[PDB]
Amino acid sequence: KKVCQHFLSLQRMFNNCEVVLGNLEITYLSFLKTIQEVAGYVLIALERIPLENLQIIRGNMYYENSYALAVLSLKELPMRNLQEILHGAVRFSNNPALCNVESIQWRDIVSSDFLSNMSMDGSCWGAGEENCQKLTKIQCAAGDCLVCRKFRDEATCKDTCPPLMLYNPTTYQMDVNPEGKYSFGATCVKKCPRNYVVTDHGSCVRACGADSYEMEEDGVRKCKKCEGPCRKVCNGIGIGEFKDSLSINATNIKHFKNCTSISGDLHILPVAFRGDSFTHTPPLDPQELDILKTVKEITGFLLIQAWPENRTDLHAFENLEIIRGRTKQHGQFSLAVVSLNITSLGLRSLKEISDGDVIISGNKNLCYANTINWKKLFGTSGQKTKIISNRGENSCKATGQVCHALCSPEGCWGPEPRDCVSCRNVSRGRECVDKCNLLEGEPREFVENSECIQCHPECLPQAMNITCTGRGPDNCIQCAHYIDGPHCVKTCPAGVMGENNTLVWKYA
Amino acid sequence: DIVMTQSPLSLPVTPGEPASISCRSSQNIVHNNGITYLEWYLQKPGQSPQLLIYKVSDRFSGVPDRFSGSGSGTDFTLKISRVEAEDVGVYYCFQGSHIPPTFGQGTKVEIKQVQLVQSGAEVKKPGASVKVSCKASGYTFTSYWMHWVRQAPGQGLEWMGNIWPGSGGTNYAEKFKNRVTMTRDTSISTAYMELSRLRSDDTAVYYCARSGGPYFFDYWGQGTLVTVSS
Ligand SMILES: *[C@@H]1O[C@H](CO)[C@@H](O[C@@H]2O[C@H](CO)[C@@H](O)[C@H](O)[C@H]2NC(C)=O)[C@H](O)[C@H]1NC(C)=O
Ligand SMILES: *[C@@H]1O[C@H](CO)[C@@H](O[C@@H]2O[C@H](CO)[C@@H](O)[C@H](O)[C@H]2NC(C)=O)[C@H](O)[C@H]1NC(C)=O
Ligand SMILES: *[C@@H]1O[C@H](CO)[C@@H](O)[C@H](O)[C@H]1NC(C)=O
Ligand SMILES: *[C@@H]1O[C@H](CO)[C@@H](O)[C@H](O)[C@H]1NC(C)=O
Repeated sequence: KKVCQHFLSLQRMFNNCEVVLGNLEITYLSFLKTIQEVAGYVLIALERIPLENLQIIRGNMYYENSYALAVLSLKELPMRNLQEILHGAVRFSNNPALCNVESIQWRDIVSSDFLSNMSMDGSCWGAGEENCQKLTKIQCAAGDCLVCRKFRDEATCKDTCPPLMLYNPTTYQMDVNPEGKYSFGATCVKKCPRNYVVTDHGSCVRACGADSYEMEEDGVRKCKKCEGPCRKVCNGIGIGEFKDSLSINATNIKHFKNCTSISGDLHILPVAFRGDSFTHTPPLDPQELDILKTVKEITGFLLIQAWPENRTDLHAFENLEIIRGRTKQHGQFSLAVVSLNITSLGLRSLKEISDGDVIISGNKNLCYANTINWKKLFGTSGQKTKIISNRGENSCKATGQVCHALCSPEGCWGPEPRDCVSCRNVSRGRECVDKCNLLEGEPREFVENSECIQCHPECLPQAMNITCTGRGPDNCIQCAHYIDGPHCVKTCPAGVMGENNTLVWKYA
Repeated sequence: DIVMTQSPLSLPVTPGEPASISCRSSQNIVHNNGITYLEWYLQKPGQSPQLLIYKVSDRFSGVPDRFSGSGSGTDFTLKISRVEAEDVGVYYCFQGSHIPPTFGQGTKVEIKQVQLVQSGAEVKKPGASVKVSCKASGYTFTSYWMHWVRQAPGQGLEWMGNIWPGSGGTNYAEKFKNRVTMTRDTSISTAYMELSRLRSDDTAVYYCARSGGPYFFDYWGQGTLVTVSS
C-alpha cells in the first residue's frame, strides 16, 4: 500500500497512494482512484475528480480547527465511500458548482462532531444515480471490518496493536514481546517496514529528528530521546560557510545554536566582542555566548582570546569536553585560552585534549590553571602545557584562592566543588560531596566506582544500613511503596497485556 | 564600486556658520544587518584622515558635538553648526556597507594610546616594487584588521586592501587584486605592503588605517607618499 504525505508533484505522488499516513491535500486530472483510507484530514480544493475510494478521514491534522473535509469554490466529485470521517468535523463550505451533494445529508459522514459542522455553498450521494449513500448506522466506520476504528493489522479490527514489548510474569519483570508488532499507520507490523524507524509511541515515522535522535540498537533504526543536546555536526571557523570567517561574531552566531560537534575550530576573538566594521558585523552580545554552551566536541583547536569581563570563568564552554586537534593554532596548541579575565578556568567538563598542547597565558586573575594535572587530559605524548603569566601561585595560596580540600590533588578548574578534575571522596554527579548519602541525606544515594548514584525514587530510605545497594528498583533494600515479586515497582500491574492482551491481576 | 557623489565640492565656509555637506551614493547604503556604514573622515591639510561621524548620525570619541550627520537611503549629509579653524580640511563621505569600501570625491572645506608609525616617503621608477611598512604599537596587533587605504593626488581616497595579522588573510581591491601584496611580521608587530609593478598613476599616500569596532579606519599611519615617474 503506497503511502504519501506542486499539484503535478502530488498528482504523480498520489497516483497510487492506497493509504495516506498524512493528508489528502488534493489542491488545484483524475490521478487518484484507490485512496482507501487517509490517516489525517483531506484538504480537497478541486469538476471531474473521482475521489471514489476515499473511505476514512482520521483527522490527525486540520486546516484551521476540526477541518476534516475542507473544500472551497466539483459536481463530478463522487466521494461515495466518504461515509465516515473519524475524529474530525466536515468543513464542507463554499460548494457553488457541486451538484447532487445538496440533496444528500452531510452529517452521517461524521460521528459526534456536529458542533463544528458548518456547511454552506433516500438521497443519492454523488454524481450519477448509480451511486448511493449506503447508510449503515442510522468496529467498521466507512460502510473483520474492511477499515478499523484505530488499527487493522491484516483483517481484524483493533483499537491498539500488540505492543512491541510485553510484561512477563515468569521473569517477574516487564519484558519484550516475542509477538511485538510496530503500529505503522493502521496496520500492526511484526518488523517496522518501508525503512521507517521505531518512534517512542511505536508509530513508525521517517523523521524523528525533533526533540529526539536516531539510534540503531537492533537491525532496525530506532528513534530515542535527545539526551540533553544530541549530536549535530556543525561547521567551525575556517571550515564550511565560515571558511574565511575570523571569529564567532554576531553574524556566524545563532548559526551555532544547538551546534554540538563543531567540525572546524572556534575562534573566540576580541574582534568578536568589539565587532568588525569591514566584515559588516555588530558587537557580539556577551549573553549570546550561551549559544556556545551546547558545544561538546571541537575537532580542531578552541582559541579563546576574549571573554566578557562580567564572567569570571568560561561558562559558555562548561559542556566542552573534547578539543581533538585536527587543526591546531600555530601547529602546537589546541586549547589556547589567552589573556582572559577569568578567575577560574571554568572548563569543568574538558576531559580529552587529544592532539595539541595547551597555552594558558595572560590570565592575570586565574590561579587554578596550574593546579590541574594535564597529563590526564593529553591524548598523546608530544603535548606539553604552557601555563605561564597567570596569577601568582604564592599570592593565590595566601589569599585563599585555592579550591576545596574536598578534591583530589589531581587538580581543579575552579574553587567550587563542581570544578574539580578528581575529588578526594566520592562525587555526586557534577559536584563531589563530602560523602555519598549512604546513611544521612535526602537523596540517599550509593557509591558506584567513586560516584554518587541516586537510588530509585520509589524505594524508601533505610536509617539502619545502606539505603540501596545498587541503582534501580530491584537493588533497593527498603521499599515502603508496593513491590512486584522480588523487585520494587510503582504500583501493582493491573491494566497490562498477556498472552492475548489479558489483564494480569498478578497479586493484591 | 559605489559612486559616493557629494553635493558640494571644495565648499568654503566662514567661521561660525552652519556648514552642510551632502553626499549621495549610486546604490542604497543599507546592509543586511540593517546598520548604514556611512562615515565622515576629517583629513587636515598634510595630515592623516581622522574619523568624525562614525555612523550616518553618531559621533567619534574625542570629536566635539559641533559635528553632526543625518541621512537615509542614498541621500546623506553632514551638519557643522559651529565651524572653527579646526573644522578646515577635507571631508570624505565614506561607505562600508558595500563589499569594497569607497570614499567620496572630497569636499575640501575652506574659508571664504595607540599609534601606527609608517615608513618614510620614497620615489621609485615605473615597473618597480615599493614595500610600504607600518609599525603598530599600543594595542594587540593580532586583533585588528590592518587596512591599507591610498590617496591618489587630485583624487579621493581609494581603498586598496587590508590584512589580518592573526592569520595573514588579505582582501585586495579589484583594481589592485593582481598587483599588490600585503604581508606582516607578527613577532615584531608591523604589517608591510609590497606593491609590485609600479605605474605612473600609482603615486599616492598609502595610509595604513586600522579598522575599528563599529567604524572603519579607527586609527591611521602618518602616510607614505610614493611618487613614481620616468
Ligand atoms: C562575521 O561572520 C561572517 C560570517 O558569518 C564573516 O563574513 C564573511 O566574510 C568573508 C570574507 O571575510 C566573506 O567571504 C563571507 O561571505 C562573509 N560571510 C557572510 C555571511 O557575510 C565575517 O568575516 C565575520 N567577521 C569577523 C570580524 O570575524
Ligand atoms: C577583571 O578582573 C578583575 C580582577 O579579578 C575584576 O576585579 C574585581 O571586580 C569586582 C566587581 O566589581 C570587584 O568586586 C572586585 O573587588 C575586583 N577585584 C579586584 C581587586 O580587582 C574586574 O571586575 C574584571 N573586569 C571587569 C571590568 O569586570
Ligand atoms: C536546538 O535548540 C534550538 C533552540 O532554539 C531548537 O530550535 C532546535 O530545534 C534544537 N535542535 C535540535 C533539538 O536538534
Ligand atoms: C571520605 O571522607 C571522610 C570524611 O571526611 C574521610 O575521613 C575519608 O578519608 C574520605 N575517603 C577517602 C579520601 O577515600
